[PDB]
Amino acid sequence: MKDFTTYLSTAPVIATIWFTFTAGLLIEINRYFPDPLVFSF
Amino acid sequence: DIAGLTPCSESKAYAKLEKKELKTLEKRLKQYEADSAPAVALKATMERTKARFANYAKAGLLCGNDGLPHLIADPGLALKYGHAGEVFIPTFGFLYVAGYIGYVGRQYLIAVKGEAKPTDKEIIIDVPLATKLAWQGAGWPLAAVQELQRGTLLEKEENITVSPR
Amino acid sequence: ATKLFPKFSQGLAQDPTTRRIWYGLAMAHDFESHDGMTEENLYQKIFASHFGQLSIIFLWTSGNLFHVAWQGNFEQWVTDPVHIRPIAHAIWDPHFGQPAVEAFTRGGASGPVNISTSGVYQWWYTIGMRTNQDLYVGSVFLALVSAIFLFAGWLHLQPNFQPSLSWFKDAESRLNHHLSGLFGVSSLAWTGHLVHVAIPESRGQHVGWDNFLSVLPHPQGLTPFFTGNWAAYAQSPDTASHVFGTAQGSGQAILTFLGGFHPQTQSLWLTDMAHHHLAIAVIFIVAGHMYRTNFGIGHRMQAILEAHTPPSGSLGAGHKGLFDTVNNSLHFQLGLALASVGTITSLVAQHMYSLPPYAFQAIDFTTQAALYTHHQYIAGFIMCGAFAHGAIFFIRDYDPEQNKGNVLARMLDHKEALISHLSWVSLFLGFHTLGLYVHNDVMQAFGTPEKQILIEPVFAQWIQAAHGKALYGFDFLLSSKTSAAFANGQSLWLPGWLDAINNNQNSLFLTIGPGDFLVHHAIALGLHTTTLILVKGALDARGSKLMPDKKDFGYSFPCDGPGRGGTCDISAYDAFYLAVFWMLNTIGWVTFYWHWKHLTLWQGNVAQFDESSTYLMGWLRDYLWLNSSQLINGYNPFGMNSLSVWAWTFLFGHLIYATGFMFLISWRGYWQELIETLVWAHEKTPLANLVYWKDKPVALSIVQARLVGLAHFSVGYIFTYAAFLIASTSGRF
Amino acid sequence: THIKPSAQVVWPIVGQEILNGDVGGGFQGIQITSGFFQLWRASGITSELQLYTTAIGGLVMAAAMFFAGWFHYHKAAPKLEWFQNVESMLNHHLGGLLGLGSLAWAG
Amino acid sequence: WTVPTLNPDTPSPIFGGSTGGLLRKAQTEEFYVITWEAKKEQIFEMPTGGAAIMRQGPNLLKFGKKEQCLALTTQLRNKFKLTPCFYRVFPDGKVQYLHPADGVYPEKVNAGRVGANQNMRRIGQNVNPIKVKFSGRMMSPAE
Amino acid sequence: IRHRDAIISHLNWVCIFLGFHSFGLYIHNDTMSALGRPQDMFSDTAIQLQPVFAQWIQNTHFLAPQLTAPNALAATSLTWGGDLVAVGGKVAMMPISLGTSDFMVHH
Amino acid sequence: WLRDFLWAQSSQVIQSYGSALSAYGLIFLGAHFVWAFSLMFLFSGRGYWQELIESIVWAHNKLKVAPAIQPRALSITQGRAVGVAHYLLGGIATTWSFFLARIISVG
Ligand code: CLA
Ligand code: CLA
Ligand code: CLA
Ligand code: CLA
Ligand code: CLA
Ligand code: CLA
Ligand SMILES: CC1=C(/C=C/C(C)=C/C=C/C(C)=C/C=C/C=C(C)/C=C/C=C(C)/C=C/C2=C(C)CCCC2(C)C)C(C)(C)CCC1
Ligand SMILES: CC1=C(/C=C/C(C)=C/C=C/C(C)=C/C=C/C=C(C)/C=C/C=C(C)/C=C/C2=C(C)CCCC2(C)C)C(C)(C)CCC1
Ligand SMILES: CC1=C(C/C=C(\C)CCC[C@H](C)CCC[C@H](C)CCCC(C)C)C(=O)c2ccccc2C1=O
Repeated sequence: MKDFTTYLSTAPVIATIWFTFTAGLLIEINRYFPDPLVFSF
Repeated sequence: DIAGLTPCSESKAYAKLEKKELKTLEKRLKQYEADSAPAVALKATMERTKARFANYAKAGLLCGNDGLPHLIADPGLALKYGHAGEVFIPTFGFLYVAGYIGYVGRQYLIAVKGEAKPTDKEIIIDVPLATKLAWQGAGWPLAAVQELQRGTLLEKEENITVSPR
Repeated sequence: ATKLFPKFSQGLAQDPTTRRIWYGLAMAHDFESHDGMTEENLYQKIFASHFGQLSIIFLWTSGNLFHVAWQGNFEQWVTDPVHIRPIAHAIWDPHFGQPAVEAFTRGGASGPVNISTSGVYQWWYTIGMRTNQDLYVGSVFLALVSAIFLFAGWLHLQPNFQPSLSWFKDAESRLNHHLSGLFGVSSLAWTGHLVHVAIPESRGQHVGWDNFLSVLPHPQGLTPFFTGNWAAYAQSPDTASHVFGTAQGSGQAILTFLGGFHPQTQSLWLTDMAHHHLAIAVIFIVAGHMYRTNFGIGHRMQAILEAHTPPSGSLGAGHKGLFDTVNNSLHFQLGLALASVGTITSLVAQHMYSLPPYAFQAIDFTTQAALYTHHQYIAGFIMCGAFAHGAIFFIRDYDPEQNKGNVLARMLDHKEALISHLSWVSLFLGFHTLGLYVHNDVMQAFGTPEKQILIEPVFAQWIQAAHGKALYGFDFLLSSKTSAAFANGQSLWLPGWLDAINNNQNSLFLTIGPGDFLVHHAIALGLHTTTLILVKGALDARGSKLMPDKKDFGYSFPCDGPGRGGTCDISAYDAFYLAVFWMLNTIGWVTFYWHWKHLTLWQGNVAQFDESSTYLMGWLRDYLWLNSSQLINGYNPFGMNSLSVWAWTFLFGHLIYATGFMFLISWRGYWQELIETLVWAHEKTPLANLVYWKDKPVALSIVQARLVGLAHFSVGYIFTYAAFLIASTSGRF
Repeated sequence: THIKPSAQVVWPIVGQEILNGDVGGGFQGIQITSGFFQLWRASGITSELQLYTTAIGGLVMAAAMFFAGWFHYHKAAPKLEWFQNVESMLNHHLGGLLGLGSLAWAG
Repeated sequence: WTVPTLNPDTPSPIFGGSTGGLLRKAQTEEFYVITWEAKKEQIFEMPTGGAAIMRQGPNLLKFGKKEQCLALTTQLRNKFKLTPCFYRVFPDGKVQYLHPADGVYPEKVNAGRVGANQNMRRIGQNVNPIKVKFSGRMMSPAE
Repeated sequence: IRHRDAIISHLNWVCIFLGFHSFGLYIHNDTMSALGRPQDMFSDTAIQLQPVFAQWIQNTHFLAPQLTAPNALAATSLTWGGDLVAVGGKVAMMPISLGTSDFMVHH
Repeated sequence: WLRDFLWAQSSQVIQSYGSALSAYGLIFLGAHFVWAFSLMFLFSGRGYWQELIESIVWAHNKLKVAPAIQPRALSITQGRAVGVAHYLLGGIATTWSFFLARIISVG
């Protein structure tokens, strides 16, 4: 499955995975630390 | 007392806005039974609202006549009156991450410039190389300063230019 | 075959199509592209065209005066200016129905009239005009002046009065005379008018040509002037109880530095403006004695320019060879002039609303709005033209050999840096302004407005507090009652200035907040992107990587074909055409901001702007939608009112705008084939092939398409916003 | 006649649980405009279990369609003369796709 | 090789007529005639829109534009490998041989055509427009 | 393809004619209403452009169960005419009346 | 049409902030934005954007971040396609939000 993992390394798939990751990280940060208007913690 | 802005802990419009939002939420809550799924949701929303207001008033935020928190962008006013976490601290917090992204992408470009087909290493990402550089880009400010002082961050006049220079 | 109309072009006269007519209409004043054009004949035709422009300007002013005198209510408006509306001119439209004859009967008129949003009533009342005969005589005089300038334009085209090429290239003498006489002595004469006519007429005393040699402007006539006792001209100023146009609380002074506003008119003091123009006259008269003329003294601009070469070679050759470049290029001069004129037009707009110079201005809200929007759109167009002609200079007039290493060549040398940094500023400002506005919109949508990004504009607020606004508590320079800047002005303008700037019912340094922050950064994005487009069209004008020989193709040209990836909108003219959209959007943001801030100020509801300008649904809901109600109800199935014309003009501008979309999106090649089909149809239609065209029908050229689409776009933009502005301000006030 | 059809619930993450509106039926969600409730009532559904099993059948049929694409390209792909049987294609798409389909729905 | 005179007794392809043919321009200023010899009766596309049958032997065709004639020329040369030549005809009756002006097609050389509009400099060696300013007519530095 | 010029010329002409006699009617009415002349508009009161063909078709389909579809108990739609169907106090469907505005917008 | 339809019936989509219909106001504004953004691609041409892109590529070459896949402006055809796609999306989504926010409230 060298070719399949080459496909997963393509720009659109890697972009989808990375932005799902970034968006999920931000979403979980905003779930556990809701409404962060200022850096106070 | 920076620009006629009162603290949100002392402003009455801020408390008015809090009770207004809570009144909206409880007027929605009156329609459902004691512990419904909507009732649970609205009680959680009310708790989040009260917590948000308490946490903004606790953070020393300044409020206007509308009772809304106003941020202080100026360093010197933010650092004199304890408003550095509004715009000043998150400024460097952002710049760290943005230089992180830029430095990592730069290092990836420079690393794949050496290959025979550098273009196919840009539509098909070298994921191990990219992850190595993403991990070691945490020290991007120091590495960028040291690459700036060697004269190797910039290219010389090998960049291309139009005929009238 | 060969036609006659484009006399200035044999290539257009030989063009058998309709393109000949259009291009002869649009190449008429590009004198340099005329067939058989000499530089001297060029300058002479320019001189004559300038005389013609002056004649047209003075005729237009004469017509304004004449119609205000004949069909206006100026003699009644001077009686009750706060309550009476100014008439612009009468309406004679046979298409009017009786309801419209009734609805446009305003201002105490006898029939249908137009209400003046021009401000000329306040202006002429401030400068001493009180009767309709004054305006009549002024109109006659300005028509005579127009005829005189027309005759001068004819005369200086005659053989023994055609000036030489060097006479136009005499910069030192022109500058001396235009600073000393045109700027300075003109301001001295205006001071004379204010001292002799306007100020006495504001004190109730009639001074006219019949008696102005028999009345003294000051009880101590010219003794304080020739003795140096100049403060005697400021002894008894007008009181705070003074009612304009009367002797009650008159005052005897003619040159003051009171500062601030006349309390009854909420306008500048006439004695302050007299002293202003006197000081400015002296300064300009001594400035116009700087450059060298036939009398052996003074400067040569070439020496000044060639001497200003920094050591360290930081500017290279500096300004060496720049006198020749500026003096030999009319497009360089024109770009400098348009830049300065547009900047000072924006200055006029920004200062006439904050420091209203005219009596009972700032209470005529429609007039204020119209004047600001007018002068700001004029300034935006002029400032786009500045860079347009800078690009035309770089293409037509710039010699890279005669500008070897000077600042001007040093510009083109690092033009990519300039353009990329303007790109960065535009990109940053757009990203972050739009992001904060969208964040605040989403927060107001989710019912949580306390989560908005409301950045307090503490820098502009600090500036305001430095001018004496005590609302913020900075206590820095003039808000600090212990500073030397504050102490040294107390015998001077500062009492009035600080009573005027701390009054939150005028527009002198309005209170600002986060909405002002966001919209000022939108304004900055607009300025930076407009000048990005314009600078990039001016610096890539002589060539690029895509088209390195672009200078050989001229300023305007359609394209370079679909090769090399595609070269649509490649020329500098296309960069100007793209920058006019962004300019219109910039000035639209500016005037939206102005009009909403002032509509909430005039309604006593500044909280509306302060609470709704942080997100764009507040702009759409509380400014565009809320103020459109009276406008769009100008005519309805239940009748019409005087806002009917503005409703019609609203829809008119929308239509023109959308029609421009036709020329901007749809391009030539669809229309040429359509026109070929129509040609076939006409040639094959019986009873109609008897009639045939003399110019072959063709679709509009690509450049002409862009011009016509941009013209429809801008005209619709302008008419739509003028209709909306007048109807939303005149509907309430 | 009183309950607003809603078939999309929003997660309470960034304050967007305000979109979960009071549509009725002791429910909070997005009032849909698709007409699926009326279509399901016309089909005689009257239960969420039937909708769930229709969803499972739809996923099975989607797997079938993707398998059929893979099969008719990679394993047994029709020749050109098979596609050019427009007479038989029309006969089957009128009688079978639309005729038998309308007959089955009538049933 | 010498200039061939247009034989007007040449037949025309079988065409049922169109609306893309000649207009008043042919009657007023000029139109164009293209001739070719076909080996067999073949259906070709008209540049005016439509399908015509070129006759076995010589074929004459009228057009109101030179681009139409050269489009048909390239079609006949690339899809049929024929050798057409076209003329410019005026309502006066004057015929001007146009396309293989030398007899050979211009993509090949014939050793005897003189070069025109050949600047012997590089395209980046043109002077600035400030040097050709006030040349009478409005001009490009390429002249 | 051989008479495309005629096709497109007549289509262009009908497009221009329709644009005029459709949108210029709206412009005429806007101008008249702004001028204070509602009696000069193309309205159902002043200058009626009644869609009589569509009105006739409406009346014909409404009266179909009486003459031309006697085994149908009612018309296909209530938009042809008749009484309204009210469900939950709200109108499900009711006769749609065509007038001058409908003429103008259909054109 | 401007007053009694567009301006009047917009009172439900612009006043939807703080409601379950606030997403419709948000998409109203965003569709307006996308529509106007289409006009950068429709009113403009490739030759300006290639020169701007090369002046930006200068800044990327200066800092050694010039990509190997050379940045080009969108083709003329692609510029037009992007423009019309954003135009259709913005206009249709604007009408979508307006319609739904209006008719969920009033109906
Ligand atoms: C550019 C304009 C702009 C700006 C400045 C902001 C700023 C903000 N928005 Mg707004 N927003 C914008 C545009 C913008 N937004 C737009 C366009 C939209 C519409 C799509 C929204 C919609 C929106 C909503 C709906 C909400 C916000 C919220 C917020 C806040 C986010 C706080 C947060 O997530 O803490 C995150 C805190 C961090 C510290 C994260 C930093 C990132 C990383 C984790 C730091 C690195 C740590 C470490 C080194 C990592 C190690 C490696 C790792 C892999 C382990 C903040 C005030 C939220 C809020 O509460 O506002 C008050 C919120 O609910 N925004
Ligand atoms: C004292 C001598 C004198 C005077 C009065 C003038 C005056 C003039 N010259 Mg001449 N000129 C002179 C000497 C002089 N020149 C000499 C010696 C030379 C040869 C060396 C020339 C060569 C020359 C050329 C070649 C041309 C002129 C032109 C002009 C005109 C400029 C356009 C104009 O009217 O705008 C004047 C505008 C202003 C004074 C306003 C600007 C000032 C302020 C800052 C604006 C903002 C405040 C504003 C005034 C407030 C208004 C409020 C309210 C009234 C609306 C002007 C009539 C041009 C022209 O039009 O030809 C007819 C032209 O092409 N001149
Ligand atoms: C002092 C001011 C000034 C002067 C002297 C000039 C002079 C010149 N300009 Mg510059 N220009 C100016 C201001 C000025 N311009 C400004 C303010 C702009 C920005 C808007 C420009 C933008 C500009 C460009 C982009 C170009 C020029 C060009 C030219 C040259 C010829 C223009 C021509 O043929 O006119 C013919 C002009 C027209 C036929 C007018 C077109 C119609 C306009 C859009 C107005 C239409 C109004 C409409 C009727 C209103 C209807 C309303 C109604 C329905 C109610 C000439 C040297 C051209 C040049 O030099 O080419 C190399 C050129 O390409 N100028
Ligand atoms: C609303 C309409 C609109 C918008 C948004 C823009 C936006 C822009 N124009 Mg302008 N332009 C417009 C209309 C518009 N234009 C029109 C009508 C014309 C006439 C043809 C022009 C002509 C023009 C020229 C000639 C130039 C620009 C430039 C720019 C850029 C300026 C930098 C900036 O603000 O960056 C901020 C960016 C934005 C505001 C747009 C991006 C929006 C968000 C932030 C991005 C992400 C959204 C989202 C996540 C995407 C999801 C995608 C997918 C998942 C569905 C920017 C892309 C300049 C340029 O490109 O140089 C820098 C330039 O030189 N424009
Ligand atoms: C794992 C199973 C599998 C494998 C290994 C292959 C392998 C191959 N197929 Mg086959 N194929 C399969 C399943 C498979 N196929 C199925 C299930 C179908 C039916 C649809 C087809 C139909 C098919 C056709 C018709 C063709 C191929 C072709 C190919 C070749 C290259 C295809 C390519 O570049 O893929 C990479 C492509 C993709 C990953 C795109 C997948 C797109 C999916 C189907 C739709 C997803 C849409 C998505 C929901 C939209 C979201 C929008 C977003 C904004 C949210 C290769 C031999 C092509 C060829 O030339 O073969 C020689 C060819 O013409 N295949
Ligand atoms: C409001 C904007 C607007 C307007 C008015 C038009 C108008 C027109 N378009 Mg254009 N178009 C536009 C936007 C617009 N378009 C846009 C944005 C696009 C997308 C790129 C197009 C794309 C496009 C294409 C692709 C085509 C058209 C076509 C047409 C024509 C069809 C209608 C017609 O002739 O009826 C008559 C004219 C009108 C309805 C226009 C309004 C005129 C009213 C009645 C007022 C009459 C004034 C009266 C004579 C008084 C004169 C005053 C005097 C002082 C001069 C017409 C010229 C088609 C065409 O030309 O073929 C027929 C065509 O093929 N357009
Ligand atoms: C392209 C080109 C051109 C054009 C250009 C342009 C158009 C430009 C513009 C420009 C501009 C438009 C500019 C502006 C500027 C501004 C400024 C520079 C300002 C300054 C200011 C200051 C300095 C201030 C000071 C002060 C203050 C701050 C306040 C108070 C008072 C005082 C004084 C203290 C030309 C022709 C040249 C040629 C070349 C090319
Ligand atoms: C909704 C849906 C679904 C489901 C569906 C279904 C369930 C369907 C069914 C269907 C069916 C269930 C069908 C059936 C059919 C049947 C038929 C079509 C029959 C026919 C018959 C006939 C035609 C007959 C004939 C005859 C007669 C009459 C008598 C005797 C003789 C003969 C036989 C000839 C799913 C899950 C997919 C998902 C998606 C959606
Ligand atoms: C704006 C514009 C451009 C410039 C638009 C650019 C070239 C396209 C930008 C698309 C995206 C932003 C680039 C994609 C880069 C990566 C794929 C994104 C991955 C990383 C992101 C997180 C940044 C044209 O090229 C053009 C051409 C012809 C007519 C009109 C126009 C036109 O209006």
